[PDB]
Amino acid sequence: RSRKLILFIVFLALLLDNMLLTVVVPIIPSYLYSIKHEDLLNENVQVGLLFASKATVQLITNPFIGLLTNRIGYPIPIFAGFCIMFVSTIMFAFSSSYAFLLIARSLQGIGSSCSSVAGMGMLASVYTDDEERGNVMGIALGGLAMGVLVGPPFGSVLYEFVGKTAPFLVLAALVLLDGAIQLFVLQPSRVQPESQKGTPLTTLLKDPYILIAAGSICFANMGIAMLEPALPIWMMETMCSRKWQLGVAFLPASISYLIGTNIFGILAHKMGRWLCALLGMIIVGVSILCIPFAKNIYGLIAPNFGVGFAIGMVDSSMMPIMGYLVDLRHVSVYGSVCAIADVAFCMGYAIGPSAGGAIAKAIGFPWLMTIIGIIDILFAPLCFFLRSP
Ligand SMILES: COC(=O)[C@H]1[C@H]2C[C@@H]3c4[nH]c5cc(OC)ccc5c4CCN3C[C@H]2C[C@@H](OC(=O)c2cc(OC)c(OC)c(OC)c2)[C@@H]1OC
Repeated sequence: RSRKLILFIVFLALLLDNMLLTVVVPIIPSYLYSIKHEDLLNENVQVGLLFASKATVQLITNPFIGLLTNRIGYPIPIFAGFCIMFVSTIMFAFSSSYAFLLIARSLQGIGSSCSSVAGMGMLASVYTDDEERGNVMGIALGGLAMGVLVGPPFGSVLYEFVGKTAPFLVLAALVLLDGAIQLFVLQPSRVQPESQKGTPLTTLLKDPYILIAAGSICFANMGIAMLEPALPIWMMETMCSRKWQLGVAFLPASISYLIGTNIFGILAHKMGRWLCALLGMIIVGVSILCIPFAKNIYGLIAPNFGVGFAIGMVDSSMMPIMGYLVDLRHVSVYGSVCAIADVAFCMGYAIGPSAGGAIAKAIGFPWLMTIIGIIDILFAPLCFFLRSP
């Protein structure tokens, strides 16, 4: 009856959430191109809306699930989001209709948000010690980040080796194992009238100082959000990739993310968070500019590594400064940093792929990548105001 067990269930829950969020990336455009082979960019823009559907649904849903966890209890909605995730797995596996894909992703968003809120809530509640709670949240988020490293090569290899249905089924089997673990971990379900601070996050979002860092993360991951759906079609077109290099194309970004965060989480505190974020944004800009420069799959290993490393740079700079500013000049509560980070990520993935597809409909991929480079460069100086809050 170890608490580390519940840590394991929540860890694998959000890890599986990201893994399923990510393995869907290099396969759906293949579906759409294959179906349409037997309105050329309408499929691309509807892919962009498909990717943005989860972000929009989660953004709308998060207050509702927060209130629901406040009112009815902690154990019920995690299992509800579990069942939702299982339905999403089955719809990705067996269903092949585009509208079915939109419904599956939109449904998936609710369960993903519900897990990402309520599991963190239990992880904080059971872990009474504040420092212990903080470091366990850190390791849970580290697994959350490592899930998107696991995802893409797994999905691409199982897409090419077996077919269109095998890897979603493997993810579904992982879902069932997770649910068995969750059910066996906790036999009873309690109402859990946990007490929480009444100060909301709308005041935190209203502050420009937090908003600058939130926007920094927003565009920093809007780069990768816009990078997600365009690359597969960009490799089917004028690139003649052999239908499997998608996973090995996205892998360097993830591995660079993990190595950069792991090697700068101890250094950004020493050297300075504001200039660290400044350099991170500059590196995002230059790598994003250089992604069009590559003309072969071998070439893309460098700029993807750069953008992943720089996104890790920005995250390592900006994750602790949220809590620092919140403790300095706002309500001293835990979990609001996670809430503001989540709303920033949802914002970015809401307008990332949608605007990416909208631009790609009439403007080519090179100008898209360059222009988001200009937004990155232009946003870089605004981080200087964060040096002395
Ligand atoms: C898409 O999936 C995501 O959206 C997550 C990742 C996004 C993003 C990403 N996508 C990729 C897709 C690729 O091929 C398609 C290749 C590389 C990447 C990378 C590298 C960079 N990155 C990692 C991922 C980062 C995740 O978020 C957090 O790890 C996080 C961390 C925190 O502290 C560290 C938080 O605060 C305590 C927090 O609040 C909830 C969230 C993020 O949200 C869940």
